[PDB]
Amino acid sequence: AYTKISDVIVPELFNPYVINTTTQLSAFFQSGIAATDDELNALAKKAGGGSTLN
Amino acid sequence: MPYWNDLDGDSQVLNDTDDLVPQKINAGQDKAVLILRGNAWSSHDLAATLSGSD
Repeated sequence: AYTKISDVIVPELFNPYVINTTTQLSAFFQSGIAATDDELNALAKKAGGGSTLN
Repeated sequence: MPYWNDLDGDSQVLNDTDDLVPQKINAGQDKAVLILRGNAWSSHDLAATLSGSD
């Protein structure tokens, strides 16, 4: 026969991983919501925890 | 894992007015296994201090 590519055994190959990124762009910013006050901060930091003020 | 198996010919003579014809080589393939094992065992405590050694 031949040297015959049909005989000699063919390897396979690989390369490292690559991170995919799912895309639906999330912005809807900037808008409401924004602009933290000091008051909702008075909700934010302890002490005197929730529930919410008035 | 692959390999190239060795060759066996004979000879011819050579000469005047005679020629030579080539010959071919083959290949073959092997494989193996990966295994995994393990175990674990705990101890106790109060007995460890009351016992005199760990």
